[PDB]
Order: sequence, then C-alpha cells, then structure tokens
Amino acid sequence: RDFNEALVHQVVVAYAAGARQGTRAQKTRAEVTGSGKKPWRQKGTGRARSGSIKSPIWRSGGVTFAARPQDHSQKVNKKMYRGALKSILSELVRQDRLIVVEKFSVEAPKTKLLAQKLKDMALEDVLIITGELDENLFLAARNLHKVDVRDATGIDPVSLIAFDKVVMTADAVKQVEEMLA
Amino acid sequence: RLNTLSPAEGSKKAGKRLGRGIGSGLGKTGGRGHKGQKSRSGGGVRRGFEGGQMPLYRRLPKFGFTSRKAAITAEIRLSDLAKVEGGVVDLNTLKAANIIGIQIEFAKVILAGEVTTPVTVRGLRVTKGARAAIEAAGGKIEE
Amino acid sequence: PKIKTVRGAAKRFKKTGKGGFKHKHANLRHILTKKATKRKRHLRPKAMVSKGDLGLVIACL
Amino acid sequence: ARVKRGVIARARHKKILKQAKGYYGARSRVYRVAFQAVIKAGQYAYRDRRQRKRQFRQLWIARINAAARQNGISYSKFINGLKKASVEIDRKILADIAVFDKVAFTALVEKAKAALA
RNA sequence: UAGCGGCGAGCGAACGGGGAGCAGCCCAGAGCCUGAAUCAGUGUGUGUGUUAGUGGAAGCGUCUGGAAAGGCGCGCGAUACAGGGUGACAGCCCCGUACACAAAAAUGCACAUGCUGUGAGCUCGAUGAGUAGGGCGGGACACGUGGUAUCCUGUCUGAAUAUGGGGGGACCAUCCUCCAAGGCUAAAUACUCCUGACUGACCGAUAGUGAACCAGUACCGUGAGGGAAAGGCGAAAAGAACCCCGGCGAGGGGAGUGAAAAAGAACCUGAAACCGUGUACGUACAAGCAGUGGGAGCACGCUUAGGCGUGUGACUGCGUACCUUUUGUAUAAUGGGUCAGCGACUUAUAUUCUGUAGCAAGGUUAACCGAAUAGGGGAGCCGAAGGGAAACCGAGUCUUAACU
RNA sequence: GUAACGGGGCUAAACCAUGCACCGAAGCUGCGGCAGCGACGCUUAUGCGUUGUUGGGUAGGGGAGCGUUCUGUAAGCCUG
RNA sequence: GCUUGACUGCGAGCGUGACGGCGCGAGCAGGUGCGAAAGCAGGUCAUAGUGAUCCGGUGGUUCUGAAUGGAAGGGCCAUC
Ligand SMILES: [Mg+2]
Ligand SMILES: [Mg+2]
Ligand SMILES: [Mg+2]
Ligand SMILES: [Mg+2]
Ligand SMILES: [Mg+2]
Ligand SMILES: [Mg+2]
Ligand SMILES: [Mg+2]
Ligand SMILES: [Mg+2]
Ligand SMILES: [Mg+2]
Ligand SMILES: [Mg+2]
Ligand SMILES: [Mg+2]
Ligand SMILES: [Mg+2]
Ligand SMILES: [Mg+2]
Ligand SMILES: [Mg+2]
Ligand SMILES: [Mg+2]
Ligand SMILES: [Mg+2]
Ligand SMILES: [Mg+2]
Ligand SMILES: [Mg+2]
Ligand SMILES: [Mg+2]
Ligand SMILES: [Mg+2]
Ligand SMILES: [Mg+2]
Ligand SMILES: [Mg+2]
Ligand SMILES: [Mg+2]
Ligand SMILES: [Mg+2]
Ligand SMILES: [Mg+2]
Ligand SMILES: [Mg+2]
Ligand SMILES: [Mg+2]
Ligand SMILES: [Mg+2]
Ligand SMILES: [Mg+2]
Ligand SMILES: [Mg+2]
Ligand SMILES: [Mg+2]
Ligand SMILES: [Mg+2]
Ligand SMILES: [Mg+2]
Ligand SMILES: [Mg+2]
Ligand SMILES: [Mg+2]
Ligand SMILES: [Mg+2]
Ligand SMILES: [Mg+2]
Ligand SMILES: [Mg+2]
Repeated sequence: RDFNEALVHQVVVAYAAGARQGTRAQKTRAEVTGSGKKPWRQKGTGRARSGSIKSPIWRSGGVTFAARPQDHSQKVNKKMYRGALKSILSELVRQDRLIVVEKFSVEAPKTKLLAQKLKDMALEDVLIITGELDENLFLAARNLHKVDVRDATGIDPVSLIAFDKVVMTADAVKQVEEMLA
Repeated sequence: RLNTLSPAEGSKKAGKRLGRGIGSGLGKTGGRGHKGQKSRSGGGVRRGFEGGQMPLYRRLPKFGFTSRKAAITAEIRLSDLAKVEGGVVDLNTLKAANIIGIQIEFAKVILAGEVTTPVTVRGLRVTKGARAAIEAAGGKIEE
Repeated sequence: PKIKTVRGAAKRFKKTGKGGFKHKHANLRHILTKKATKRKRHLRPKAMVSKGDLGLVIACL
Repeated sequence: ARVKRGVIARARHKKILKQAKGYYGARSRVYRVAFQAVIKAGQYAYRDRRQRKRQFRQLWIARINAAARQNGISYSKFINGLKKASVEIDRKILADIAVFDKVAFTALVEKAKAALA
C-alpha cells in the first residue's frame, strides 16, 4: 500500500514516548526544607519585601514550577498502528530492503557460525524474525549489536526502519499477514 | 529512513511562550494587558459572574423534573434490528446485541433508515411508518 | 477532576437540536392579578436563549 | 531538562559592547548603559541618514549663490534662468564646478542671463 | 447522573455491570462412635532463597604522540560488544558481565513427616433483652429536619419469641427477601526508617537533600528553634635538592622535575565588572543624555600603487537616557552603584474550538489478562431523532376542545 | 538680569494691495532593492515575466523563524 | 338606557432595551354584550401607579408515584 509518512511519523513518536519513563521531580517552596519565618520585618528597613527563604527568586529556593513523575505514554489507535505497519513493510519492499526465505536457523549457539552465515548471505546490519523461536538462534545474536532476533509477535516499526535490511521466515510472513488481515 | 521523517505540515503547531521578549508580541504582560483583576495570578471570575447583577441562571425560574422512566426507555432504529442474531426482536437480543443496555425495560421501534429483512418483533411499542415498513419487508406486530 | 456542573443552570436550561438552549419566562410565580392576561399568555410558554448569553450558559455546563 | 544561559548571554553582551567601542566610560564598559546608547545611536543614525540630504543641499545652494553673486546674479534668478533655458544640472555638480572650473560656471551664468532677459 | 443546598458558592451517591482475588467456620449442648481434616507448639528430611565465595574465553606489528585504547595492515573469541578503571576513545591489560558451580553455622519460606493439645460425623433440640423500637438533643449515611427512610446514643422509657421479628426511602395493605442484638478468617489493598541489583530525553557545586568536603557542624538565640558558606595541581608528588636578595621571614629571580610552570599548592580552563603599565592621537577662550552626520590633521597596515582599511576626532548642523504608571514626562514621579549566575503563564485529569492523521453510520476502548507499547477484553462513552415538565408520541412533537 | 520680536539688528528687514522667482519635511517624483495582497499566462502559489496596490503603531489578535539543553539517527561523522 | 370584551386560546409581523424583559398589534377558532345594519368592544385618551429568583400558602389536574395498588411529596395550570 502507498506510504503515509505523517501516520508512520505519529506512530513512531508515540512508540518512543512509550519507551520514555517518567522519573524526575524537584522541590517547591513547600518542599524546600526550612522555615516559614518572614526573614525580616515588612517595614522599617530599606531592604526588599520578604516572606520566605523558600521562594525561587531567593538563592537555595525551589523551582518556580517543579516537575512531577509524568507518564509520557500516548494513545495509539489500533487501525493507525496496523496501517503504519502495512505501509512500512510496503515501503520496505519498495526500497527492496526485505528478503523472505523458508528456513533460517543454526543448530549450535555460536556467534562464529552466525557471523559466517551472515557473511555467506552478505548481511551487515539486519533484522531477524522467526515463525517460532530457537534457543541457539537467540543466543547467537543477543551479543551482536547490529542484529536483533525476535518472535513475529514482538515487532516494532522503529526497529523495522532502523536496521538496513529485514529478513523474514516464510511462516513468519504467514503469521504477519494473518495478524494484519 | 529513520532520520527522513517530517509529519504533515500544519499538524504540529508551535505554541505560545509568554513573556520572553518584545518581538514575540508576548513581551510585557503577555496577552493579559495592564491592571485589573484579570491581570493577576489566578484572578478569575466564576462561571456566569455578571458583577453583582443577578445572572441568567439565577433570575429565571427552575422547572421540570426527571421521569426515572425515560432513562430506562430507549429508541431503536431500523437498520439495527438486523444484528439481532437470527431475526427475532425482544427485550433480549437487543440487550445482547448491545444497542439498549441492561436496565432498559421499555422500547420503541422508530423509523430511521432502510429496513431490509423480514423480522419477527415480540413485545414492544411500534410506530406508524416503521410498522408499515416492517410489514413491507414481511415482519409482524406481536406482543 | 471532571468539570463541576452549575446545577441551577442545569435546572433552568435544556439543550435543543441546533445547540440552542431553552428557558422559562420570569414573572410567573407571584403577583399576577394586576397584570394582564395578554402579558401572562405571552409569558406562559418557553423560549430560546438569546445571543450574548450562550457563553455564560455553556460555561455553566 | 535544565538549560544554562552563560554562553548565549556572553555572546549577546559581547556583541553589544562590540557595537559600543569608543564611548565614554560606562557607555563603553557597562551593558545597562551601552545598550541604551547604541539604540540612541541607531535613532540618530536613522535621523541623520535623512539629514545628510538637507545639510548637503543647503551647502550646495550656499556655494552656488556665492559664485552666482560673484558673476553678478542671484541664486533665484539663476535657477529660474536654468529652468527657462531647460537646464537640468543639479546642485552637487554645480557646486563642484563652481569650486573647480570658474569659467564654465561663468558661461552657465551668461546662458541664464540670455534665457532670462 | 439522580439528589443535597442562604436551591447561592460548593458537596456529590446508590442500583446495575466489567476485572485481580476468591474460602469458609465456631459457642450459647447433651448423648453415640471417638485424634478421623483442621490449625497452635517441637523436631526431622527435601527443595529453594538470604548471610561469605570459585572458575570464567581470545592481539599483535607500524605511525603521530609525554603517554595508545586512536590511524593503517593482518588475526581471534563471543549464551560475555552491560558497566567501571588503567598516562586520550580498549570485546581480546585488570575487576567484572553471559554461563557453570558452593555451606561446617544461624535463618526466611513451601511441602511431606513424627511427637502433645484442641476439636471431625450423626440424632434430638437450643437461636444471643433493658436489645429491637419510641419521645427530646446531636452526629454519620452525597441527604443541612426537609414530606425524609437507615445507623449511633447522652436523658426518659420500653415489646413479640416461627402462629415471631427486620428491611424493601414518610406511611398502610399485599408480596418478595433476611434471621440482628456473640466471636475468628488467608489472599487481592495502602506505606519504605533500612539491604542488594538495575533503569532514567533528572541535576551537574547559586542546580540537585540543608549538606558531593568532619553538617544539622561553625554561628545566632536563655530555650523551643533557625541555620549556612566551602568541590577539581598533575597521569604519577616526580609538591620543587642546590645558588642568590630579603629579617634563620613573607615573597621573588635562576637551576630543576614535568609534555606544560602564564598547571607551584589562593593551584584545569581563567570571561566581565574594577584597578594598573606601555604606545598612537586629541584636550589647558572654552560650556549642556557625551552620540550621530559631515570633515581637516596625525600614526600605522595594503597595493592593480589611483586610494580603499583601521586607531584618533580639531571644527560644525542636529540632538534633554531606559523601564513603569500615565491624558501626558528630559521631567525635580518610581526602580536600578556595576558585573556575573539564578528568577517568573508550567503540571495532571475534564470540556470546547481550530489544524492534522485514521476509520466511517460508525468511531473507540478504560480497569484487567498478557513471551507486557503486540493481541485479547467493546463493561461503557459519543453520534445517527427529536419534541414535551412528564407520562407519551415520533419526521414529527408541545400548547389548545381544535388549527391550514 | 535687558527679558513684551529668539537674538544681532531694521525707517524697511514694519504695514495694506499686486506680480514673478527661490528656499523649505521622512509629502510627491526619479533610480536600485524586500515582503504581503490581488489580477494575470507557461505551469500549479515550485517558481518565472510584468502590472496595480499596501507596508507609523501601544494594549492586543494572527502567521512564520533563529539560538541553547537533553533523546533517536549515533558502535555512523569531527577530534591530540 | 342596555350591559359585562376589565372573555379565553393564538399570533403574521413591528418597535424599544446588552440581557432579563417591556410595549403596539391587523387577523383566526370558540363564545358573549350593544346597535335595525355597516360595525365596536382583549379596560380606563396615552405616557408613571411597581418587585426578579428562591422558599413556602390555597384551588384544579388525560402527569410522576423508588417492589406492586394507593398515598406523602415533585411537576403543570391558576394564584398568594
Ligand atoms: Mg510561624
Ligand atoms: Mg546547594
Ligand atoms: Mg533548590
Ligand atoms: Mg502586543
Ligand atoms: Mg504592568
Ligand atoms: Mg484600568
Ligand atoms: Mg485590563
Ligand atoms: Mg454496551
Ligand atoms: Mg442555533
Ligand atoms: Mg406559579
Ligand atoms: Mg572594554
Ligand atoms: Mg576467579
Ligand atoms: Mg575473564
Ligand atoms: Mg590529557
Ligand atoms: Mg440470633
Ligand atoms: Mg431523633
Ligand atoms: Mg563551576
Ligand atoms: Mg621560599
Ligand atoms: Mg587566584
Ligand atoms: Mg588556577
Ligand atoms: Mg584651546
Ligand atoms: Mg544643542
Ligand atoms: Mg523591561
Ligand atoms: Mg505611583
Ligand atoms: Mg495607557
Ligand atoms: Mg518633551
Ligand atoms: Mg535633575
Ligand atoms: Mg526621575
Ligand atoms: Mg532610588
Ligand atoms: Mg546582569
Ligand atoms: Mg489494547
Ligand atoms: Mg523650488
Ligand atoms: Mg527632501
Ligand atoms: Mg515617500
Ligand atoms: Mg520603484
Ligand atoms: Mg508595520
Ligand atoms: Mg398538586
Ligand atoms: Mg420503595
């Protein structure tokens, strides 16, 4: 299907904001530890007006509007998500960045064997997806930075973009096309 | 391709940053103007405050009541009446086709949209043209 | 925090089809004998909310 | 995130003080005073770019009137003579001529006389 | 939402539904057979976790450089390319990380077991009285005495016992349901003084706790209490032997370490205010927001060698700072001694409007389950039909006996 | 402290009436450029050729940008 | 002299107020009075003679009635 750039943009921004966690806070003039004493009398002196050491205008005060642990989780519509994935795979095919084979596994947990197989396939920064998940296949590409191995259910459009080519199990293609419908 | 994305133009709007310079237009006072209760920290009237003058929600009479019966009646169009899982229309199966709801005890079959299929209708109140439409497809009034 | 309802406005008003609200006339609970039947017959039905007041009703909802 | 202001503030202050080199005292040294005098210098610049034209035109007219009275005529009758002789030479060039080559100016005066009478 | 309310401001349910967790029992009592499940105490074994730990892969050469992890050429390991440190940026130098293992001793927990207690199951019957109600006064139920159900009672009273009692929002009748005036109950729920591991579009010495540093210290106050400031030599002290001046000083010039001393202990970088020294130009008959415009002279830097460039500014036209509040300010109305740092329309959930994206008479889920942004879950909300206070009707509805 | 033309100063440099010149502002025109709004054709406001027009501005409304910190692109690029 | 039009339900349209409101009104249906009839009468020749809402009083009621039938209450119409 033709490419909907603004839709895909909205979806990937939502996914990154979902990756973001809300761990920050500061202290207000309620939470700065101190006293409610007026530092000096309202009148009599030639100094400024004074009410509390805790105000942000004073040194060692609060922040004027302190931060709270806020959830950045956006809401993604299911049809918008699925249309973004349909468009993103169609654009992968149009960029010729997608290869489909029947079988892709190796029967030993060795990154040496995996790297030799990727050299034999002429592959550098790729994305592996499976029908069902193999022990040794996942173990052989955990330690490889440019390669992620996943189940066909656990997909994200951001890693569908980020890796230079995507290779797919044919059973995974069947599961994806069933899962999109 | 990840660094090649711009959204739809005019979707992300810039936003107002007040009190941060003359050339913005929102320099001194930032859209709030000079002195006044409106020119204060949380200086705000309530809803419908017309000064001391007695407002429109307060100088008029209050009237009416709530039936506690209309809230548990509802209304049924003609298009829906086809999603009743088979072709019978009851207090049930509309409740189970999720058009009316659980607490509903009474119902009416108002003419709205084309009706297509023969439908047996059981135990409702039925309007004039919609009765004739249900009979035009082949249905029948039945208590 | 959902918006609190102005309950007086909810009692004195109800919404029509094209977004207008309806209201009931004043001058109808007491003194009526020195008034005219023509005036009270004008006052007895309900009417629509005027132009400048819709903000001060919708804010109350 | 928290943003600090030192580098950009130093850049703006340094730019204004660069524009305010050669001023007297706090006018050269202090932002709160230099920032005023640079804006006032902008005002006076915006004014005097106009006022150059008035001041140079009255300089030119002074020199033309002087040389015309040397050659025996007034400025008013001289300009009227040029307009009736259909002469479109302006006061900049006439002033430069009346300084350098007197005889050309004298001939222009004689043409204005012949166009006048 | 329905309700409460000087029916003002504000307070704000219940029914019913969708989910995590689900678990039931004993006394007011005597017989009959009697440890028969339960838990409570005491131990044993097993599993698993805590309190120390063990092993743990594979790199060289050249070049710049004070120093190699960097550059170039060639290799190897990887269930470890998480992270940290080593003279700059390291998978292969070190500690670790993935994986694989470990307990004489005290423990947490979960099973099974043995020892002591209590009590299983069946018949017959027993079914919590100054209590339920009621008058006065207050409080809670979202419900301010309101027509106000229901609970609690400080004072005064005061029933019935399965043919009986209570509730169904004043109350009466019918009907429906329940059995109060005795007790126990795991889980799912709320919190982090403390311990381990990990994450951060959180901060980076005026920030972040008050405190990166001998902080609740110095200091103020009788006391309660208040309450700061102050981080960085260098990679390694190799922290400056020795000579000279000076007062056996403080401080300095050489030597010297070092890549660097203008990194010499006030120590990385070293801005600005402020204060000096040197050079160039102007100023000692000339008045005022000190500039701007024109412009003579002087001194340097360029050359196509005409003068374009900089520094200075004799003389001259014009010319009363900025903010704020104002009808209006040079105003003698306010504010500012100056620099540097900090400092003021943000946040969450609702509503509406615009723009944009999706879907489309449909749109969309929330809480929850979940190899946890996927997918289930459509309980619910909004919209397509309104009118009328309402029963009620419906492309019509309301008023009216009735409308063209 | 002159102090009742701004001054010097004037028997016209004052006053009444007439004519022709001239000066005089950021107004008007000439040149060169920027932007907005139209109106035009190739073509789709991507633009190009004109041509008309507008462009003082507080509170205030709208539209478009720069610069700083942090995250992804970034085991990539620059750097003893 | 005769009489109850100082009747009811409506209102094309207009005016005047920011708004609540206030005022003028031909004409329709019913049903009256006066005149023989054409016709007139929705109070006074007009412009002032007034009080919002809430709260509660009284009368009427094709409304509602917290399990059902009633009732208390709430609404609507008239009015204090
Ligand atoms: Mg105090
Ligand atoms: Mg601090
Ligand atoms: Mg602070
Ligand atoms: Mg403005
Ligand atoms: Mg102000
Ligand atoms: Mg004012
Ligand atoms: Mg104001
Ligand atoms: Mg539903
Ligand atoms: Mg409308
Ligand atoms: Mg009334
Ligand atoms: Mg300087
Ligand atoms: Mg070891
Ligand atoms: Mg190792
Ligand atoms: Mg270094
Ligand atoms: Mg009992
Ligand atoms: Mg009582
Ligand atoms: Mg610092
Ligand atoms: Mg010494
Ligand atoms: Mg120092
Ligand atoms: Mg230093
Ligand atoms: Mg002199
Ligand atoms: Mg002057
Ligand atoms: Mg200011
Ligand atoms: Mg003042
Ligand atoms: Mg003003
Ligand atoms: Mg002035
Ligand atoms: Mg002064
Ligand atoms: Mg002043
Ligand atoms: Mg002052
Ligand atoms: Mg400053
Ligand atoms: Mg979901
Ligand atoms: Mg002229
Ligand atoms: Mg001019
Ligand atoms: Mg002009
Ligand atoms: Mg032009
Ligand atoms: Mg403008
Ligand atoms: Mg009644
Ligand atoms: Mg009830």
